[PDB]
Amino acid sequence: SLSPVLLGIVWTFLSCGLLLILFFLAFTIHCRKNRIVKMSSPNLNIVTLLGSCLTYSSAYLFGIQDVSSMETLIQTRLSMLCIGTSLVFGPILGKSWRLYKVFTQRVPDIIKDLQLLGLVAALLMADVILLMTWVLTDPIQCLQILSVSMTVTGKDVSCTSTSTHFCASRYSDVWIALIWGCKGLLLLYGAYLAGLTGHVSSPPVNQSLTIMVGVNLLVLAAGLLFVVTRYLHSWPNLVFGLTSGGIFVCTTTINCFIFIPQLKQWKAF
Amino acid sequence: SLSPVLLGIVWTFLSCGLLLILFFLAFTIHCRKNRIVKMSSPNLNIVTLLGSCLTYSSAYLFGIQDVLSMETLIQTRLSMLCIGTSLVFGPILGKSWRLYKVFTQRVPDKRVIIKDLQLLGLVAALLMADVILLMTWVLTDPIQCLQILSVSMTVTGKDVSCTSTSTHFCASRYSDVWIALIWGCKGLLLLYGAYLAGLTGHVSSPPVNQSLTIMVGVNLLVLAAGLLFVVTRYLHSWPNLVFGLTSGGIFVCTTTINCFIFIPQLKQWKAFEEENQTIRRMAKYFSTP
Ligand SMILES: CCCCCC/C=C/CCCCCCCC(=O)OC[C@H](COP(=O)([O-])OCC[N+](C)(C)C)OC(=O)CCCCCCCCCCCCCCCCC
Ligand SMILES: CCCCCC/C=C/CCCCCCCC(=O)OC[C@H](COP(=O)([O-])OCC[N+](C)(C)C)OC(=O)CCCCCCCCCCCCCCCCC
Repeated sequence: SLSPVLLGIVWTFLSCGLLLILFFLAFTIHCRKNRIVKMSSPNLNIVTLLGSCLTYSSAYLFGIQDVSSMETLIQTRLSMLCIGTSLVFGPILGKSWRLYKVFTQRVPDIIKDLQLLGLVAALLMADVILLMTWVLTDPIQCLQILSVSMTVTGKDVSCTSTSTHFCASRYSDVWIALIWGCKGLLLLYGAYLAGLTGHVSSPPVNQSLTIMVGVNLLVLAAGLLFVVTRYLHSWPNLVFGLTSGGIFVCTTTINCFIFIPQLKQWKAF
Repeated sequence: SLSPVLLGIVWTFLSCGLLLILFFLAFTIHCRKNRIVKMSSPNLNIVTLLGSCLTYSSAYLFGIQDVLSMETLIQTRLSMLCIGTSLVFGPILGKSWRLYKVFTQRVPDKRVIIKDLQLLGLVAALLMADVILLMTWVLTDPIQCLQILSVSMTVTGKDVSCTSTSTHFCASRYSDVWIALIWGCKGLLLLYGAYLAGLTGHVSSPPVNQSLTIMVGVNLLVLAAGLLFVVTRYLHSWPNLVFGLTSGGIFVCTTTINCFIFIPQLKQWKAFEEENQTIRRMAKYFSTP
């Protein structure tokens, strides 16, 4: 039910994004000893690229329908998106935290990359258990619902026969609210760390505009995509295109604000 | 309908909170010319307290059941919740923005003139966004109280079952659109508030600096909003639980915000009242990172 032209346009855009991701990964894995790239924690950024490619793969996985294994498909793509945005937004807050600590606590007077990776791993483990409880307690079982409903609002009586087919959990709002809440608290502390590391250093090493535009875009994208997924599900081309577009714009935007200053500073050196 | 003991304890707690708010209002009006209250923004504290009493009245109206036009009662409780939240979280952000501009514009001459009328204008713009969103919600898709009886014959992967579900809910037809809109606008506002709390993290003493109150309030706001949305959506067979949880969440959030705003002012009011020999008595209030 998906038009081939829309599918091709989306796949080409996501392939261009993935090629840019691979180019960034090669740049940050080759120029490790360069002063500019080493100043911006090159070993942490590999986690960001892995999260970015995971999100792009999930955006691809939104592009297939029509298989009784749709449930596994939706669970894999949603869990992949969750783990991907977790891995994207981990190291940015970690770098901001380390920059704040070396700016503040060094004045009265050192954090290694392993400590920030441990914080990132704890955050991923939280995401893993929060997804495991969802996939174990109530699955995303697809059911064919046929029902007749009588509408009596107190002034008129009418009857409606609805045959609605959808794929959703028994209590989907609990899981979306809890994942929303955990990610929102994370983005709130990220905005706090962005404020703390405000006008502290150069944008190649100071991640303040990057995290702010990423948090704002993540909030607006999540709201818009949840709205267009819940209500206008009878517009499958629109839902697929908007979901893939939101994921592509977000992932590319954060990755570009992370790595464009690095390449700009490397061009002059 | 609702249990009388829970209604009594909720009303008692909200009355105690409202009397606390009126006491803070009396202190702000009385000692407005005290040096540390003047170094805070008492006029903006008036707006914060007005939002606080609006959301306390919202929590009061959450208990009004089996009386009405209940569809209008839902509108008039949620609208005043949203307006009160705007009026509470506006002036704090304005004060933090003034602190950031005062302490990070260290240029000779060119002194910053940010009068209180500018910040009341910013709060008015935020409230204008609030009222246009609420007007669109009440005009396009109003909440209607509808009772529907229905039967559903669902089929699973291998089994067929039939359920006769009859329910009565009073909710919008496009409810999640309005929830996403208003929670999203509030979310952008509170994320910019977290940014301002970060920027002004070590800018002054806790009487003037509002980093901790912004961070605590924003975390409690997200937690309360998520929990109350879930328990309102999925627990209609437990009216006492949802009423108590909503009232307690509103009371806890508003009381912690107002206590965080006003308790250090009351603590440090004495130290800048009688002697006031030099401005060296307020040296931590001129601090910087
Ligand atoms: C770093 C760049 C990444 C940014 C990308 C952010 C965009 C996310 C949009 C994708 C999610 C939309 C999918 C809608 C749910 C769905 O598929 O339906 C199945 C169902 C919801 O069904 P439903 O409600 O959509 O339709 C049924 C309607 N009915 C009335 C019948 C119930 O989902 C669930 O079962 C619950 C599981 C939750 C999955 C976790 C969400 C993943 C989101 C990834 C972003 C994480 C961080 C953002 C959090 C907030 C940030 C502040
Ligand atoms: C400064 C401290 C303030 C603390 C207050 C924070 C707590 C807020 C709890 C709000 C409780 C909502 C009550 C739901 C009533 C209801 O059922 O209406 C029916 C509908 C939804 O119905 P329903 O889903 O709840 O039940 C019917 C179930 N059924 C499946 C059949 C639909 O709600 C709406 O339509 C609301 C439209 C939007 C109005 C916005 C309300 C204002 C919210 C508070 C101000 C914003 C502050 C929070 C933002 C923070 C962001 C993280």
